[PDB]
Amino acid sequence: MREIVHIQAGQCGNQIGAKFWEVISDEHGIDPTGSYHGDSDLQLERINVYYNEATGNKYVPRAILVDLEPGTMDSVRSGPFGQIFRPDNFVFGQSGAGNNWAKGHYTEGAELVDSVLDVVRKESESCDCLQGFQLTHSLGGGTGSGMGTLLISKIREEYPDRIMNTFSVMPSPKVSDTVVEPYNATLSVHQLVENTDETYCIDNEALYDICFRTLKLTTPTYGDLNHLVSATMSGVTTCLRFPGQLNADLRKLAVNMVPFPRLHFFMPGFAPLTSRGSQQYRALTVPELTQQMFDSKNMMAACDPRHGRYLTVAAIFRGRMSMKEVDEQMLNVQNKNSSYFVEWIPNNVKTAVCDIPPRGLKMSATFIGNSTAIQELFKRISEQFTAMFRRKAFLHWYTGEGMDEMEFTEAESNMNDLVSEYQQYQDA
Amino acid sequence: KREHEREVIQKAIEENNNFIKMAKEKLAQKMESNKENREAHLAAMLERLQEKDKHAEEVRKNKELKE
Ligand SMILES: Nc1nc2c(ncn2[C@@H]2O[C@H](COP(=O)(O)OP(=O)(O)O)[C@@H](O)[C@H]2O)c(=O)[nH]1
Ligand SMILES: [Mg+2]
Repeated sequence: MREIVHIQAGQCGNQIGAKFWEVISDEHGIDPTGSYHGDSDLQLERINVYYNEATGNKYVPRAILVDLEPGTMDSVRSGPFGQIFRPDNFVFGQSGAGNNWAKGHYTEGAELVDSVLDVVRKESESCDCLQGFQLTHSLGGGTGSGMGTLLISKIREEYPDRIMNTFSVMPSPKVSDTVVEPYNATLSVHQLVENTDETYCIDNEALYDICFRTLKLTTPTYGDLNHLVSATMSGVTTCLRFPGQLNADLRKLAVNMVPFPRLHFFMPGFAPLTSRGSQQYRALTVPELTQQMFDSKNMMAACDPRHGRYLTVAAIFRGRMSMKEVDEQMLNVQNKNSSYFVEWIPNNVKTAVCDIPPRGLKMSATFIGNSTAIQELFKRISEQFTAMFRRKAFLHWYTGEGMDEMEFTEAESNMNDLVSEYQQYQDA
Repeated sequence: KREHEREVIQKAIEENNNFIKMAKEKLAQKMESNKENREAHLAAMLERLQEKDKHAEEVRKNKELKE
């Protein structure tokens, strides 16, 4: 299986989504025209995973852009790689979702969703062998969160044997738009637990902290946060995009990473951590990459890895380096810290190497972990949800769109089940 | 799930229509009760003045029937 269909929803979804296509396009040698101007053949070998060929010979991203507002999509279209997207893959309403999950999922989103599925079907039909879908969205707003999870439900109904994966941005009070973000996040998680196969948890708390503590940026913008996201995203999709042995498609990644169907929320990690523009001149040694990629301070989800156990780990090393030194360092980490890797999944750490480094670095490592420490992320959202929900505060925004309190109670309970299910395996 | 989604949007339409309905009806009862009360307050004033003309007729009557 080859083709992945990419969907980006809402302001956050479309902003990280645009950056993703920007970064991977440069790696595959594709320019704003859709014209290849690269040297290596490794660049084109698996280009069909993400790109359509339309005679030119031009490469068109298999990408559908979705919003309930036109704003951020006009931003994308007049942005750097804006011309590359298929204009018919732009699907927008006018009325917005007002950071309201109920509007995205039930009222405004319901009005727009069929048009999105027409574009999904049109893209799915040109595929030799569709692998499945990736979605970029946030959980804190209304469109990416409410409408994004509506879309996932409808995509699963029409394609139940395909893999569904998400890059899901979790909200934090540190970088926050509205007080209702915990409501929107809890309702979205409930969906994600049932209808995705694999979810990369991108924690805005973590991205903020990395920017503040490590990159010495005193006031991080979304741009700074998204630079970390696009690097992580390029990293986690390396094995899908380039010639390679393991985690080479979406189903094989799921089979190695997900021991129990509900526990499919991954903590990504990246090394070296770099800020935008400002370059680093000294390449990292393989021992340094390996130490940094496993460091809590390189994690994109604000969870302490020492507070849990790793179920499974995938590690991707990028650049020209010694594969023998990689195996040794990877083996050294596990042997040194063996109590943090569950002993009932043997050889639960898999490593891949790709020759092509990302732009502006000679060496990089990407970490994908399924840790039971992710539970800290869900506990945090749960705490914020309950603080409001016990006084039913802000609920009228949701009941006004037809929702009952019961739906909140159920979504909370399911998220608490997920928490305690993680705790079960951290002690087994 | 699709049936649940249909029910939520229907609930929302129903409650919005109920609010419009009930606001339309409370306003119409208020405008009616008010028109009636204003009218009864005026009818009573006019009646009091009617009884003054009736008393003035009767007083002029009482004058002429004395010589
Ligand atoms: N990391 C990141 N988070 C974002 C960005 N834009 C918005 N957010 C976060 O996304 C959430 C709000 O959702 P947003 O995508 O703006 O609303 P939507 O358009 O209705 O889906 C909040 O948690 C914001 O902190 C972005 O560009 N990057
Ligand atoms: Mg927003």
